[PDB]
Amino acid sequence: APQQINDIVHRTITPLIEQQKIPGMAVAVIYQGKPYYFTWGYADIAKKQPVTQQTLFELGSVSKTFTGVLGGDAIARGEIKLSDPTTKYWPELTAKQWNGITLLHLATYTAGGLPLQVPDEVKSSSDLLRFYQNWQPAWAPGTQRLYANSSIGLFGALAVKPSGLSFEQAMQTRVFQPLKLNHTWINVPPAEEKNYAWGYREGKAVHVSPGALDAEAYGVKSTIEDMARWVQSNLKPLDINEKTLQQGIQLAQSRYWQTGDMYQGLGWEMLDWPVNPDSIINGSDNKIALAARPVKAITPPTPAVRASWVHKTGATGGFGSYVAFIPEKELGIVMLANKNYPNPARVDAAWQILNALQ
Ligand SMILES: O=C(O)c1sccc1S(=O)(=O)NC1CC1
Ligand SMILES: O=C(O)c1sccc1S(=O)(=O)NC1CC1
Ligand SMILES: O=C(O)c1sccc1S(=O)(=O)NC1CC1
Ligand SMILES: O=C(O)c1sccc1S(=O)(=O)NC1CC1
Ligand SMILES: O=C(O)c1sccc1S(=O)(=O)NC1CC1
Repeated sequence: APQQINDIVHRTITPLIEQQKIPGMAVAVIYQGKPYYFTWGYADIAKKQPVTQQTLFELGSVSKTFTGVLGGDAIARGEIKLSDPTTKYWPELTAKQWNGITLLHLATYTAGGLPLQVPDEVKSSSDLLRFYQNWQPAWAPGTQRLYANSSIGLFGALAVKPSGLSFEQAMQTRVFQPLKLNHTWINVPPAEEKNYAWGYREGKAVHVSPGALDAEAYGVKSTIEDMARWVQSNLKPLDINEKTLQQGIQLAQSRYWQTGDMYQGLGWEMLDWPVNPDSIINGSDNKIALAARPVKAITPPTPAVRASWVHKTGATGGFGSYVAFIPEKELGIVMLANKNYPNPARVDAAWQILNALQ
């Protein structure tokens, strides 16, 4: 590998792993469009299994980037429109507070205060209906952003309804398969169990628990190789042969709302490049990332901007992941760890690496 990449990655990640007591980690750097891979530590401490380029990690909320792109693909197919009222796809949703809440609002967390999680009590389809029918918004639609699995999770479920496919079938056949992400899963199959890392939370081995809208909001597992390929595909969508998927990638990086220096895409979030590193690092802290923030509508949305820092953090109980890229520089990074360690540490390391290579 190029020594500059070797050196910047090792000198950044080694101390991170030590300081954060991360059991296992995989990193990919995409540099002038080519991936370079690095691994450390253990996928399974008890069984002494090392992290490899084939190890599966829980992506947590990085999954939202796949949901956003799948939704974009459905727009490009003419199956849905972001301007469609939510009720068009869920006619049983008759409660008056849904008037004016569109698929755009669901996808971008701007519906007016849908909650961070779907309640664990929701264990059926009728339960889910009751939950959304009874939810009372704090704010008018399109006025404030509040990061929420119940928001983008419902968007994902509704976006695939016209296709007739389950969310998992749609994702597999329309996103994973065309991009040759052959080791990326919503449900880990028995064939891949030997590669599925344990997550570690307070030293205990854990995997993500089932929940309503899990697939749509936080449910994807993938390897460092497939995630490198996901980054390549989002860096350079015009190289994708399937037209609707190329278009879906473009739509997911369009800029729909602004708060501070950040622009909200579908799943992806973006800042102008060059970025103030303090903006992305401090901004990634959940104390900020999960706050209720007033948004400026971008009317109409700005198509995907090349000179952007495009990124997404994600976690589950036992895993912590980060992906960032800069289309203008053909540069990107994926960091997958089997411990949920603080977001700002991820973004600081990612910026130190990409800044050195830019
Ligand atoms: O992370 C921790 O708190 C702890 S505490 C005990 C084990 C672990 S761990 O195995 O998950 N961490 C890795 C460095 C050894
Ligand atoms: O610009 C606006 O009108 C609005 S209105 C609500 C948010 C914003 S903003 O965050 O993009 N601008 C803030 C930093 C000054
Ligand atoms: O990108 C957008 O937001 C939009 S929204 C309408 C068209 C476009 S685009 O043509 O510039 N690029 C992708 C959709 C086909
Ligand atoms: O993924 C994330 O970063 C975030 S940030 C806020 C919620 C979530 S999540 O619910 O999907 N995962 C939780 C266990 C850490
Ligand atoms: O199981 C996990 O790791 C995840 S990942 C996202 C939520 C959960 S959960 O089931 O604990 N729900 C709690 C965080 C609010």
